[PDB]
Amino acid sequence: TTIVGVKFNNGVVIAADTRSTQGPIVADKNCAKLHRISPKIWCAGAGTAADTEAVTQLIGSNIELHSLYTSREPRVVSALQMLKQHLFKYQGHIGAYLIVAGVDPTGSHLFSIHAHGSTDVGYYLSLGSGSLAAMAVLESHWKQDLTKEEAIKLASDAIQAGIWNDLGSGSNVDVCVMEIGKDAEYLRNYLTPNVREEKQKSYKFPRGTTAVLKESIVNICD
Amino acid sequence: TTIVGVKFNNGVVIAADTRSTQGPIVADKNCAKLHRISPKIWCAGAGTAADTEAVTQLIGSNIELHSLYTSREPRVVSALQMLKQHLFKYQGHIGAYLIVAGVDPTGSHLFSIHAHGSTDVGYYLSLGSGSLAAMAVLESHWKQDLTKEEAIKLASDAIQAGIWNDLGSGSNVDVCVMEIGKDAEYLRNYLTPNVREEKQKSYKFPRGTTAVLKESIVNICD
Amino acid sequence: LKKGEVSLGTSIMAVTFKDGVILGADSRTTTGAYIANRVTDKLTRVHDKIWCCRSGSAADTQAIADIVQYHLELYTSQYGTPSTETAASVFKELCYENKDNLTAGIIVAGYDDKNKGEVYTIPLGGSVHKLPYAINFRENMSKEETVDFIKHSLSQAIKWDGSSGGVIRMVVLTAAGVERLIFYPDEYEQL
Amino acid sequence: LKKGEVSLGTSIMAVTFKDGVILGADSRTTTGAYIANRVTDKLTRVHDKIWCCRSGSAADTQAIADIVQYHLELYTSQYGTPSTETAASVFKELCYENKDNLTAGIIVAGYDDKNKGEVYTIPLGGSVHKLPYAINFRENMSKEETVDFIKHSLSQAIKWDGSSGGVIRMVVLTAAGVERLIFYPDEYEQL
Amino acid sequence: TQQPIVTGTSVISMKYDNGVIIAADNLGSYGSLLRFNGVERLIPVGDNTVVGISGDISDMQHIERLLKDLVTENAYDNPLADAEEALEPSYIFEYLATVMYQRRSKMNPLWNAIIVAGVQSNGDQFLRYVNLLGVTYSSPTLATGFGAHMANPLLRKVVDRESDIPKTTVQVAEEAIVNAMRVLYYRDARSSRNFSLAIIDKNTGLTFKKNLQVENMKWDFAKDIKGYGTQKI
Amino acid sequence: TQQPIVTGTSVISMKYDNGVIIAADNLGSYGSLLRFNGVERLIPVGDNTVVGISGDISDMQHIERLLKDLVTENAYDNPLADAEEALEPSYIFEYLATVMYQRRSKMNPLWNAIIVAGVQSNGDQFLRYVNLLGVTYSSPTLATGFGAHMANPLLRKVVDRESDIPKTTVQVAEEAIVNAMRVLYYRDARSSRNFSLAIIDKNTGLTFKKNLQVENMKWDFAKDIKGYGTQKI
Amino acid sequence: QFNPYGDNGGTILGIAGEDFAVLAGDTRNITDYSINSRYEPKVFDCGDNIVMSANGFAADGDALVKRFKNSVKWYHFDHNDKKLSINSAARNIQHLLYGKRFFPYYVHTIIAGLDEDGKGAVYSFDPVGSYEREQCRAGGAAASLIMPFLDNQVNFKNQYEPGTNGKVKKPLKYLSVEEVIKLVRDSFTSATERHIQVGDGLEILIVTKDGVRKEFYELKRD
Amino acid sequence: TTTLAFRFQGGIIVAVDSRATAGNWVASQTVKKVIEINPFLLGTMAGGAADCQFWETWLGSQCRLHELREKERISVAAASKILSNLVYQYKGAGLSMGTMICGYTRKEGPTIYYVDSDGTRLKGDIFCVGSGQTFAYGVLDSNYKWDLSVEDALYLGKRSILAAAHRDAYSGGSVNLYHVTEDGWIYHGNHDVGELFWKVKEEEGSFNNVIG
Amino acid sequence: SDPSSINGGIVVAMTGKDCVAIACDLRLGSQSLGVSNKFEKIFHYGHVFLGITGLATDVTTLNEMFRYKTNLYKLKEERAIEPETFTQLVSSSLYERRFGPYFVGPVVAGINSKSGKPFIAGFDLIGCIDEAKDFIVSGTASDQLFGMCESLYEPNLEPEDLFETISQALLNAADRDALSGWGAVVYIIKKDEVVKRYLKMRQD
Ligand SMILES: [Cl-]
Ligand SMILES: [Cl-]
Ligand SMILES: [Mg+2]
Ligand SMILES: [Mg+2]
Ligand SMILES: [Mg+2]
Ligand SMILES: [Mg+2]
Ligand SMILES: [Mg+2]
Repeated sequence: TTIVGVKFNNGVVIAADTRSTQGPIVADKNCAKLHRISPKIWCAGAGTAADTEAVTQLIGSNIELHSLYTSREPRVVSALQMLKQHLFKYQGHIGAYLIVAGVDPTGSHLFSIHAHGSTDVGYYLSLGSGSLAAMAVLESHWKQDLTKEEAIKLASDAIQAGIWNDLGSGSNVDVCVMEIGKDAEYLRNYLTPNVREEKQKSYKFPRGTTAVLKESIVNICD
Repeated sequence: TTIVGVKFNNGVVIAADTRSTQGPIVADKNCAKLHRISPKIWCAGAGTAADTEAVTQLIGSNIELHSLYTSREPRVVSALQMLKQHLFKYQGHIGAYLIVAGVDPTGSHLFSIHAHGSTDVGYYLSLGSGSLAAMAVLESHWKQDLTKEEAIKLASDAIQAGIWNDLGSGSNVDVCVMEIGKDAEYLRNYLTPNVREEKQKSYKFPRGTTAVLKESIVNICD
Repeated sequence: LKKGEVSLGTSIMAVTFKDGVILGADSRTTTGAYIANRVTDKLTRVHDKIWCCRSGSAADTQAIADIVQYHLELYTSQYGTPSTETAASVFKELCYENKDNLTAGIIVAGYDDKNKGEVYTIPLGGSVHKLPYAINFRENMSKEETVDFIKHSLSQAIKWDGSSGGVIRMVVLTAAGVERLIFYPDEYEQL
Repeated sequence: LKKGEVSLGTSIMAVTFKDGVILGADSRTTTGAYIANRVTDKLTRVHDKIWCCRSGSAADTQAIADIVQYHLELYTSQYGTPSTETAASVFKELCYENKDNLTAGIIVAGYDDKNKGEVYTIPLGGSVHKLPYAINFRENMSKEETVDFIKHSLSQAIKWDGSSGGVIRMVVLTAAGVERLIFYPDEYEQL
Repeated sequence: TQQPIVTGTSVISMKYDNGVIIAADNLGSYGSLLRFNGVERLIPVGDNTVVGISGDISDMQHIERLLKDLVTENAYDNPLADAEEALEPSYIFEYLATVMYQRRSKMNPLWNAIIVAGVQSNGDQFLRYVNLLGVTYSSPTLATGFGAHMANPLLRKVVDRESDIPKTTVQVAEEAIVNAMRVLYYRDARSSRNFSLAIIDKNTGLTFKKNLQVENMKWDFAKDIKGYGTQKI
Repeated sequence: TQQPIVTGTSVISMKYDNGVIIAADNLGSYGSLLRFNGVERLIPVGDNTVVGISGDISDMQHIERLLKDLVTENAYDNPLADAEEALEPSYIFEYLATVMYQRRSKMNPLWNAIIVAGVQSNGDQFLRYVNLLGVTYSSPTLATGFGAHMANPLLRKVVDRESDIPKTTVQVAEEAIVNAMRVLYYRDARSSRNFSLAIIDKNTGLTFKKNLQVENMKWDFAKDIKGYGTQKI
Repeated sequence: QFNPYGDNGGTILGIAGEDFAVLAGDTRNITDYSINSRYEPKVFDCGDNIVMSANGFAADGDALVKRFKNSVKWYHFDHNDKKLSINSAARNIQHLLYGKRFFPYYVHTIIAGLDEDGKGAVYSFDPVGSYEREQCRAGGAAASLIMPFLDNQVNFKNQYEPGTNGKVKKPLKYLSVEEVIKLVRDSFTSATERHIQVGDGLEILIVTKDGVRKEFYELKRD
Repeated sequence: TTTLAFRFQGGIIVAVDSRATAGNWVASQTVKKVIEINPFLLGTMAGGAADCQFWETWLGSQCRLHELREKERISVAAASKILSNLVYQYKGAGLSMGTMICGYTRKEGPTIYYVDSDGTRLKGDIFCVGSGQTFAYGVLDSNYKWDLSVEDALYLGKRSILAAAHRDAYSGGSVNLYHVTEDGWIYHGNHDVGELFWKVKEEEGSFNNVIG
Repeated sequence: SDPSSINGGIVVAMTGKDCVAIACDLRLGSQSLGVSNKFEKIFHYGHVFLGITGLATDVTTLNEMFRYKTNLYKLKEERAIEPETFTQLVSSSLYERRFGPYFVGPVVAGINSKSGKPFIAGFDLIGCIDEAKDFIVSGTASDQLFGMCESLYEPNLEPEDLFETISQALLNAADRDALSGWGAVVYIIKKDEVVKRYLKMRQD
């Protein structure tokens, strides 16, 4: 996995790759690693896939209920705190490595959370097996006072670095842009630089190729 | 075991206890831990009893042959060097912890050797399980410019500290005094402060107590 | 210390001086030989004028510091502003009772108006030690001297320890208020 | 390091200065927490004006130093007085080829008339490093300054490390000859 | 189950004709590092008892609080808290010894070795040891850690048995203790020069001496020592 | 069987149109300690090859002597030792790669990762890697340790494949290398600011640059960072 | 890892007569090779003419004795000051010991007193509560040295009547309190010679219908 | 340790040795390895001494409570099952027990149950447990008949323990005999193995390998 | 899997007045199983007696070895070996295998044919000599023997008295050891006559 987060002028952007491994096997070639916690708070997750989804949905549920109770839009620090306290409680056994970002009435925020419950603040962050490839790019090209378009470029470039150079990362680039005063825009498959080439042959079988012993109609109705 | 060595005016003195353990069992109540390497070079040994005797006899043998070859009286540094090089070669597997002392044409010397092959120089030394009890005494009462009689007292006091306070040490005190220009005097059982008290009863059996099945004469002659 | 978890090294210090107390630290955070964060803030606020320096496990020290901040906020609501000694006690109580599961080395530093600048160190075991300073110091140094003392000291730690590096952050606690200071590599390296 | 064997600690140094070079060390030798020898001489002569500082295993460092002394005595008989660099090479050759079975950290220091004072350090791996000094120093210090530098440095090591203690021994290597110095606890502690 | 971090070394003590003496250095070590030099490991409870503690320092500070809280609790609804129903060394000991054994039986010990030294209401001397295992014993001389190996042998030359106690004065006892502390400084790698000493006398009461130093040491003979065997220079 | 003691970190390299570049910092680390700061880990062999070595420093110094002894031995009974029968990078590599595999096959490896960078007699660029296991590979960009994770991704943006080599100049290549070294200083805990860099060009020959420093770093943004989440001050 | 057990050494001995019973034990307390105390009693008067010793790990021995003493106290409260018979105490101690079957008291327990017919009784326990009444029993470190001697002298094992061709055994008979104390003293002086953990002093508690009497004897201090 | 118990025409014979060892050290030669649960029931000790003593004494208490409540002698089946169900609760904790619960009732006749600390409960005619069980089985198997007389049966049990006591290092001391009838058990004395061996050797002509 | 306690057995030696005695049990087993009741552990080479406890294969092997060495000693020296000399031979031979030792506990006993002095000695498995005036013990019941010998023994016993003392030391020690017993033999050794008696003991 390769996930990043980049702060810019009037907001924050996060990105991720779309490969899901199972050892050396690619289970999913186009999986969604960007999670919605609240409408304007999104989370990119690396590590144990079932854990990143389960923890982001649980906190997202509790955030929605909190938002209704308080009659206020949720804050990123609320998500951040609820997540780290949950992760810390399980002492790293919930293998969720997250990058949390969003906009709230306080402003635009970007954080990272490790499985053990440690949080970090930054203008640019990267997590996952391709975090070193991505951070190399970020440390080379990042600057203060980025624009929305500059930040999306930097982010997707950082993810690409992981796709190409890291075997645990691959396929496509997902992005989500959270700008202040605007609706958050989720860019699913923002880049698709790994399209499978045409096959040399069609392996469509002549009908009757397969040997059959029995046939029967299944009753799905009542 | 408790062994010590003390330097004085015109010579050196070493002492030792006489207990030989086998776990918590006392195998020998009056064993000799003072070894003769050459006539005027004596060695006190602690650790593995078979190793201290075997190593001191081997070096003593080679020292005797060397003395005959060179037409000279042996030196302590020669014994010291031959011992440490042998012990070092076996990497501590020969559990011999020694205090080497003697007089030669160069003067009076006192050294210690550890099983691993390290040597130390000193005016007062102690080795064995009772070395801490003994060194406590030596550090309390030792001074520069001791006399022969003061040194024997200090030495036997240091050994006593081990006899009483250390369970691995016991029984009697052996001493050997090596003075310059004199024959070395080996004082076997210099002190005997652990004499067994009279038994309350004689357990001498009435003759015929023991039941017997057969009797026969053994032929030891040709 | 758990395997692969984020470590905070150990280059932190707090020094008392004439006008109050100064906390100082580096900014490096590691996961093995990889620097996870090079601009970390190890100087954390538990109360208006009571701060701490964190070392060891980042997760553990954050969780504790958060709890302490909770206790001192609740203390203040009921019993008024707490003492630096009280803050150190709460830290200790947590670090001591949970010593089996934690790896946290904390230095607590604060400013009272009666007690002035105080420094308490809380090592791994969960013991507390009140000191004049913690990590040719003299008592009652000036602000400028104490800054140079912390600067020069941490500068050397960074020079020889790979677990340490980045910027040198410092927080000054006085009756005047709270002042944050920062010193970049080009400045401190060539000292 | 083999279990129970005699350890030499690690508080040793050699510093080059105007007139030559000075070796310095403590006198403590341990077996666990027990001080086996408190007046050890860790400064050993391998040649007239080539000495070494021993650290790690006492047995290992003694065996090596003895062998080196043998090689330099034989070298001198055939090829004349050897260089300090040559001495360091023989040490390294032994420490490197037998790195699996040894625990020896050695600092070699010597005085030539051409090369003047030289210092070579040989750590655990069996690598060699030529340096101006080894363990705020200035090149070409005076004898009195270099003594105070070693004295103050080892004094602190003894203060904070339990593997170090006793007296501070020093050997001065110059064209004048060889001078042995010693400094007792009452002097260096209250520095 | 624990492992000790910052530790305190030997605590030595002995009985004399009118009371007891106890001493311990002012050091808190950290493996091999001599980190904390202002550590008081002797804790007076009232004006008739002194508890000397070695081992883990954080567990020692816990025990300090227990004893302090014990004194407070004893004064509750007790008009004779400074007289007949005041705390005795034997009460304080049995409390700690109960705690130490309970903690080891829960497999969560207080990693300490404790010596309670004091004088009872009837003038009798009290000197008893308890450690992390809850093991207790009493003797004319008691010591922990290294003190057991190096100090006890020296102190037992003065008081080798019960009958030697009336013959031993405070001046002699204090001299043996101070000598023992010097020997431990020579030979214990985990010790310091600075130490504290306390005397509980049935006539003069509790005398507590801080900021003592080991002195009259022998180091001069070191200059004559050269090399490790053959070396002459 | 060994275990490395004093080590050297990343060695990074890349090909450009007329030659190769190689670089490595001047540090010898001891676990976590930055002990030796004057360590040269780039070793020129002749005027056409540079061997960059990471890993155990004592094993590196052994390899230095082998290469030095190789040059001497090649000059023996060789009138063309400074011309046709001079040492080539491909000769020097195959020698080391033979040694490294022999040592691992004897279960006594040289704990190193090596990159031989050079230019052949016919002008071709040479860049090949070998490590303690005897594993060899070649690529337009090569790096050891961290460099493999952080530098390669940056250098491959410049030369992503063989066809990009003629398009890459020395000025661009050197800039990528120097940038990569800064990134490693930011993110490798076992790295230093000081480093060495070498260029082997088929026209201008071997240029060896010592005492370089990482510069133009970004640290200013650190002042705006406060706490780890909620903290505002 | 924390080892909750230890070995405090020492050895105990219980012999039963016709109208009396003795329970003896050395007064030395040790850990490893050090001496903790030269006089630390471990044979106790528990009331109702019962004497008790729990030898092995002193902390467990002290706790067990303390609990049994308390068991005697509550037996009186609950049962109208009834006297606790030696057989009833034995069964009670079994339940105390077995109550910790899965975290035992590391002690060999012996009690002595008089049975309900006024005859001497000795009961020995294993660490978890198996018990048996006996005429003779040694326990602790030097039990292996002492016990075969008792078999020979108390129960007259292996001794046949002189002249009877080993057909007629030597007849069993009760010994006097004076003869028993001789065997105890000689048992302990012999054990002191060959066992390092045994020495310093010997305390014997004799039990008759008149009450409990004590006797102390010195032993070698090495 | 060697313990055997077998059913026959005249009831049950129970025979055990007396030795207890802690390693090579012989702690006791006078150990009671038959537990008198009550006047009608016996139990053998093998494995853990305390485990067998404690829980078979406890069993006697449960058997007494049964007959108080039900006004009828408890069956051997029911008595054995109370013990086996109890130790099964403790399975895994480390109890060590190998015992024969022996009794003679009207509805059952002479009955023996092997009960064991891993929960096993077997009814049978002949059982042998202990380090010397194999030696005892040999003598039993070759000489056992249902129509044995009480005199001959007692000797067979005695002789079988002797066979074990001789060969098995951890068996010896003395032999304890019991005969269990419908009206209760009868003790048939303690027999020192030392004296018994020589006696049997002479009278029987066995053990020719041994010089006497 | 402790070689010194697989087969089991014991040996004890005592001095008297112008006499020595040496005795052994007769058991050989394989842990709990008793295998032989005739396994004698005492051998003699001329007038020097050697008892060996421990691992039975090494007992047999060492006897064959010292028979070998003493037979050659006699051919070359033209005289039989003495106890003091033989003791050093045993120590030499054992330490020769210092890092691959024979698992034995030998005991030497005999009288010097020249001086008439009684001599006994014991060794550990690597040849540490334990010379003694009083008695020597070896085997699986060495602790037991130490307790019996230390209490029963008294100096200058006559042959007929020493017999009873050593016999009772052995028998009662062996009865508290599971791996010792099954028979016993006692050698009473005088300057120019030697009596060998088989004891009657319990066979369990
Ligand atoms: Cl942090
Ligand atoms: Cl040394
Ligand atoms: Mg990929
Ligand atoms: Mg020190
Ligand atoms: Mg003794
Ligand atoms: Mg048997
Ligand atoms: Mg037997």
